[PDB]
Amino acid sequence: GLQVDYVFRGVEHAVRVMVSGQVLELEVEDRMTADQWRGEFDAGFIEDLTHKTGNFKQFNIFCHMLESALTQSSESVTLDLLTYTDLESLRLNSKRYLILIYSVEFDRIHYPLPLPYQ
Amino acid sequence: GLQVDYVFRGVEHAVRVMVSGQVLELEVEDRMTADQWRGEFDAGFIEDLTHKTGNFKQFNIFCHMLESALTQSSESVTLDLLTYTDLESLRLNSKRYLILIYSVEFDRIHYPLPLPYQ
Repeated sequence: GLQVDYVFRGVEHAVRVMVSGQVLELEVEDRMTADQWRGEFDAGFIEDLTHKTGNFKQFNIFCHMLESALTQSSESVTLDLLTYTDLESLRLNSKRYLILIYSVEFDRIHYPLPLPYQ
Repeated sequence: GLQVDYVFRGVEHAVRVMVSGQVLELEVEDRMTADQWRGEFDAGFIEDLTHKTGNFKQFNIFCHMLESALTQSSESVTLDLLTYTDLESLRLNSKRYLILIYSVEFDRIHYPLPLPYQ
């Protein structure tokens, strides 16, 4: 597995990704408050997601983009973490949405991954 | 209108593009033989085309990418001109297919524009 510290809106978070076969496991944790948001996504779900943005990606390609954003080893992919306030403005209430932002010359695509609160 | 000389497989061609409202006009000409291939595409057709590749583009964005490839002012878009031999291998007989090749970090997309022989 891969585990990195990543800063979302000033707050360092612990992020864990697990890719095993055709399923993607993701965990975001605020260590100070012990808050955790976790999501499980299979290849079918991911491809439905990327297709809906009009910028399709294979599941294995999406997972690599996700890792490249996390390790900050790629210039076109980045991460953000949105609350429920950010989404209803864009369109419990403890859910978070990890956004994979794909920025290239003629595209800016947002791939949203919903992470229920734990 | 825009008119540039562009080399396809070693042969310099004359290319003319005309964007007027929501229709795209394209002409490729071999001056030595006076051969011309011309295509007319409306915004609806272009968007059906880009959507089918899984990498959607708005009509006005597609036209700009097309011009950037022609003037060679962009690092992600390039052109090629395919005959009917190249396509049946990939899958009258005088038709040509202008391919807009979109190359970014996690995508390589081919947008094919069919140009009937004149």
